Amino acid sequence: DIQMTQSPSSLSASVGDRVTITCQASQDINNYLIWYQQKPGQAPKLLIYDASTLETGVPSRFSGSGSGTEFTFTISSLQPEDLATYYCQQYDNLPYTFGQGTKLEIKR
Amino acid sequence: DIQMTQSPSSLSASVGDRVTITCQASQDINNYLIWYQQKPGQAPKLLIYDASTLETGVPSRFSGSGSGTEFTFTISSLQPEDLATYYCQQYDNLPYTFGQGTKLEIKR
Repeated sequence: DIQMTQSPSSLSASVGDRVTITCQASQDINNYLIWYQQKPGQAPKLLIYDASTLETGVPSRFSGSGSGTEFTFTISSLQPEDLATYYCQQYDNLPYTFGQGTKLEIKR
Repeated sequence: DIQMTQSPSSLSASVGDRVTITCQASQDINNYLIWYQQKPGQAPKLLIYDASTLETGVPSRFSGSGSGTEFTFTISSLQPEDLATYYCQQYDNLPYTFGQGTKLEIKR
């Protein structure tokens, strides 16, 4: 099965700060990677898919770029509403796993 | 977009009590449905995939059956650690949505 390794374990960014998260798949999934934002209390929201493309409604602050194994998630500008746990999931091969490794916090 | 509707909105069951959940897809997904359980503290864990196929390490107490639009998830015997938020997600057509329409509670 494909492992979703997300790094770093946790990084904190203040409102206005730039965030870069990296998710690595165990096996290359071509480009089929999805990014979600997990807020405690609600289900995770699909934020980015196809390792690059933003879903309709997703702010331009988020950007994803990657392919196969390396996936880079970047928040160009942290906003208070963007505070959550982040993860990546691959839909190329079953079973599907969500990245368990990245927590986003706000500095200050 | 395929909207995943899980029902009922919330139900409580006691350890040993049966739980019947149903997830309905907006549009057919053949059988490409996955069930996850989100236990407080951890990321969503895949419990059942391809609608009816049990993940390795999943007791037969949990069962899922259905196709396309109607998917049924039944817990034959509620367990203490298996108290969680249940949801369903489809990977047939983007965007992929989680059907977060069900919250599980334990009676007593």
